[PDB]
Amino acid sequence: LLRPLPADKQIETGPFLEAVSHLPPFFDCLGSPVFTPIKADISGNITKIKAVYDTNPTKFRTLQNILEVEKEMYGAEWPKVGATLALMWLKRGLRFIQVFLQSICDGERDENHPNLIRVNATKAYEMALKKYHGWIVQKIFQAALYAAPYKSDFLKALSKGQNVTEEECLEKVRLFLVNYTATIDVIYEMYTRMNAELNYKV
Repeated sequence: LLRPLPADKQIETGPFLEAVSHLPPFFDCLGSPVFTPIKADISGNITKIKAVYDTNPTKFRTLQNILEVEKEMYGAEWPKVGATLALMWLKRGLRFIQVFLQSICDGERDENHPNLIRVNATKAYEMALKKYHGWIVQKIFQAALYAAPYKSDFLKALSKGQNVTEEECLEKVRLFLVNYTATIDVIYEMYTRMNAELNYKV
């Protein structure tokens, strides 16, 4: 579980990185090397932010501090720089996971293929990432789509710490999603507020 959102909405950088660093392992249980480009990217961005944070944990105590400090540091180059840029991309990967898990938890599915998760992944992709990807990168994500595991296999990979029903697994995901969604929401709101959001395509 992520930390509760402080009432002032200031996300502590350390505990944030700690929490999100638990996410990339879940990719390794999707049953294909076709997810390693996606995992490497999310892990890559967590590593970049931690790197900046570790240089001055006090100065970078909160995510907002990162943006404020780097803006001061890099001037006109900001926000296309440093941990700000890493977190701009990270939040999109985190949002993908959020939408994807929420979609599954909400019972959204293709009635023709109730044991696939392609509709959930496509939805998450369209909502979180697609607008920032050119066709080269989109092909990489479509490959991940057709390699996506069966829903039953995925939910076993989330649980199967053993003796947990699929409904109980979904209950635990629903709980995780509460603070996770709020955190991601606040990060997006901050990027917009601070004019840190860039819309270039990769």
